[PDB]
Amino acid sequence: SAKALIVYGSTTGNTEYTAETIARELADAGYEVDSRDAASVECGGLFEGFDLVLLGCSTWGDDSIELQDDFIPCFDSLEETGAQGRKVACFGCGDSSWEYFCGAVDAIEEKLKNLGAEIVQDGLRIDGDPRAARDDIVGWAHDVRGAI
Ligand SMILES: Cc1cc2nc3c(=O)[nH]c(=O)nc-3n(C[C@H](O)[C@H](O)[C@H](O)COP(=O)(O)O)c2cc1C
Repeated sequence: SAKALIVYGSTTGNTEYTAETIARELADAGYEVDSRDAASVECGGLFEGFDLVLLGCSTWGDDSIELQDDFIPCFDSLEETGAQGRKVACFGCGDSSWEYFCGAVDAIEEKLKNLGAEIVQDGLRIDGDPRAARDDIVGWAHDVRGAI
């Protein structure tokens, strides 16, 4: 039960760094971690074979909440990923200047719940430079593991 998948959408590298930091925490704890940029993934059956799935996505949109571009395809086809009964947790980078702070996390969590996933922890929301939030990221990964 030690297979973890991380799929992230990141344009300026912040959610990518966050994914790398989570991946190391899980691997140190004994998980076999498969980290993938959402740009590279196929949506059909994406979660197959994984005991834990972590989804990272930054938030965009001129005057609406939009997901990072590379994440949109598998969000649109999230019902084909194998999320039913899957343990999942979400993370994302954003900027609290925006009212809908890390709103992509809300959109992904709400759809996952409809699709029957088990959300193992409330999503991690990072403001600004994620390197300045490293302790929060490591602690969240620790807490996700402890809620399995
Ligand atoms: C047009 C635009 C819209 C944005 N909208 C939001 C937003 O609604 N909520 C939020 O938290 N951050 C918003 N941001 C901030 C980005 O999510 C932030 O730059 C983040 O660090 C990017 O993460 P990434 O490098 O992983 O893509 C917006 C940024 C831009 C340029």
